[PDB]
Amino acid sequence: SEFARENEMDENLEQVSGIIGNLRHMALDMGNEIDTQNRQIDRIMEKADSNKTRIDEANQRATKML
Amino acid sequence: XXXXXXXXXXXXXXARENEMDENLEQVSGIIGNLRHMALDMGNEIDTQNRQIDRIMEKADSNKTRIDEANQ
Amino acid sequence: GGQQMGRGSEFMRNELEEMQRRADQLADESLESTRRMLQLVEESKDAGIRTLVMLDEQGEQLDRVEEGMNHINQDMKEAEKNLKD
Amino acid sequence: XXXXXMGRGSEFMRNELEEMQRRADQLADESLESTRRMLQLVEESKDAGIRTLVMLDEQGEQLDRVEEGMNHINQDMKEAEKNLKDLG
Amino acid sequence: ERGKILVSLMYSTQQGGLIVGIIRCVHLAAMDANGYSDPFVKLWLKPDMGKKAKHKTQIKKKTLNPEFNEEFFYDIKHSDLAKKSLDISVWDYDIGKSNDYIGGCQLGISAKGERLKHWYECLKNKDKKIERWHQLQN
Amino acid sequence: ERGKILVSLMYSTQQGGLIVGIIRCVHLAAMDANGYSDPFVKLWLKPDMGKKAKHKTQIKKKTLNPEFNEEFFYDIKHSDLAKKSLDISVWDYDIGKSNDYIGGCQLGISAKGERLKHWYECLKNKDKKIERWHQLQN
Amino acid sequence: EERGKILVSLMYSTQQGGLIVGIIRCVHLAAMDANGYSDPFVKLWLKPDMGKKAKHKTQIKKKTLNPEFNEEFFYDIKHSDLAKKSLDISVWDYDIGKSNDYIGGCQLGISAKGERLKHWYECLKNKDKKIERWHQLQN
Ligand SMILES: [Ca+2]
Ligand SMILES: [Ca+2]
Ligand SMILES: [Ca+2]
Ligand SMILES: [Ca+2]
Ligand SMILES: [Ca+2]
Ligand SMILES: [Ca+2]
Repeated sequence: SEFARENEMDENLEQVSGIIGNLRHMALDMGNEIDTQNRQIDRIMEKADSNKTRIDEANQRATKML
Repeated sequence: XXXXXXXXXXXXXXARENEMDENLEQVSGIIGNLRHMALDMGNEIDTQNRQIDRIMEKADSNKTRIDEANQ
Repeated sequence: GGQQMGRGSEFMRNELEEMQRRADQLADESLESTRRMLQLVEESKDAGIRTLVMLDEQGEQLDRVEEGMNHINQDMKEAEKNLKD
Repeated sequence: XXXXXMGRGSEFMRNELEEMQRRADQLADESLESTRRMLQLVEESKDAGIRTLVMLDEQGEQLDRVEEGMNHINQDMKEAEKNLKDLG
Repeated sequence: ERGKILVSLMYSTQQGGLIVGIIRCVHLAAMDANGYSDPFVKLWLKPDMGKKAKHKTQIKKKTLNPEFNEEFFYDIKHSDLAKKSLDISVWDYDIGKSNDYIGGCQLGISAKGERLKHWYECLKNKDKKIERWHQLQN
Repeated sequence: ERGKILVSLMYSTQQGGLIVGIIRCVHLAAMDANGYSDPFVKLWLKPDMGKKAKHKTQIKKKTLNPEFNEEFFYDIKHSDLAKKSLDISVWDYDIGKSNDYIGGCQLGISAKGERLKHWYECLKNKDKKIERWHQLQN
Repeated sequence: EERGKILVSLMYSTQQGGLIVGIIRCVHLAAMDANGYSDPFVKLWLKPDMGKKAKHKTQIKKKTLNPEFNEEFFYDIKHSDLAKKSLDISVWDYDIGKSNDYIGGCQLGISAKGERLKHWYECLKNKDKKIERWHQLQN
């Protein structure tokens, strides 16, 4: 008689197919965040190698007084 | 010594720039590891992204076998 | 004029007892399936949120480096222009 | 007679020379600090990337359980219908 | 002796349950003084059929070939009917006293012979009416 | 007889910290002989450093559905908020003896279910109140 | 240097389904007594808070600045669910007449940084593998 616990099945299946869709969204937006950071690292090394040359082309000195 | 002709001498300091070469070497090395992770982070996502689509097929197949069993 | 019932008495009791069990064992597995699917898909959602945190809290670290790289370019140029005479 | 190759040094007057000796250390100290500051920034981004890999591997191994669970459930639902039609 | 009863069992799918059919009895036991009896069939589903499982037929007068021809319904699934057992009893209705026990029969897994064969062929043959003759006794 | 508690979170950029709001509780567990309880809510942020990060509400008298409607503040940067968790505890204030433990709930990155989703939607939505319910456990 | 280092070995066995924390030996510990030595014992804490069975301690060594424990401990947890957790390793000097003196500590987990974080990383990557590394006590 009390088969109202069957509604739990359709309630779980509704959430299973729903959370799975959220997994699809989380994984896609996660890749967009990394692809943005991956193109940011390539932008950091250009500003990092520029600091290295600005140091080597400045830390070369023989103008000292004895 | 005294008043000879044509000579020189070593100041005679019997620096802190070996760090600059050491740090910049460690800086430029770790930046190479930042690309190493970022590329391997993307390969893992693409693996998991295709894995979700593979789960969605088996998730809908289990749903149909439940509906075709519970009438 | 074939034959009367032979070994049919105990056979029928096996076909009826299993029909009671096999019909309800299928319904019990349908209940365990939805529960097992929840305990796995939900736990994978929690792992995806913890990853979204450490990933988004990493992008702010790369922003501190990029903006930190430009802050060093200022102090390097300010030291070169100041070193003239 | 000597010929060198800024050039000064005869009578005591305005220095204007200690600066070029001090301004060189300022550029040198700010250069060492720059190499130190860049090392701190990239090292922290390295650890931050490691803290993200452990989360991707956590979600990856958890996705394996979801995929293996769908296969275990698929086999269990098949054994449910397989034993219902032969024994009944 | 003690009588024989004709019972028709059928599990209806569109109606959703078993259709028990009490048809006719032949040569029932004499439990009165006039030599005849006032019989009526009382079938009971004993395996924990909770609410109202005791269906009774209308009481026939002084008769020797009682033709009930009444059918009864039991709203139960085909799965849970296998673990069931139908007890069919025949009594003699008395005026101002308790009813005498004429005969009785049992159909189900606990039964055997023609009684188990009848309960088996109905669960195997759905939407089919299976009627057989059973012998009544204590 | 565990109950729920309404919690509202928001990161104020003007104030520069976290605004934890305890609104009310529903169907709290009774911890007094009179069937009711004297409930109040404690707050304790994860102490990554050493300082006083405690907050307590006022003590309602004889009620299982209190109505605090209070708010509390924690001066912590948004960047350093993900590395911490908030411990929400409900206690039954006793006068003589020590207080009893009714329910509890932790919100952080190490949490699970809605206890984690609530803490995440605040790290992604700044200057926006996020009020949701949470079930109290042991 | 300063307060010394500790040799810790981490391993996750899938046959057992839990982390195997190993405290091998310590070197150059801080002397917290008046006799010039110390009585060291390592305490392990792997939980953020309410832990029922998460406090593990080694045996107390007698008057030693370079102890050798050679012990292993087991934490029961789900299949590689130690990301959210962080192992806190502490070294103490046992005092009979007063409170124990704190020598040094160590933190292994996602909250860690540098050599301590990398040791926790390589433990979760390679399963059924024993990874050991030295760590400087405190900062
Ligand atoms: Ca009579
Ligand atoms: Ca009579
Ligand atoms: Ca009380
Ligand atoms: Ca009280
Ligand atoms: Ca001492
Ligand atoms: Ca001592």
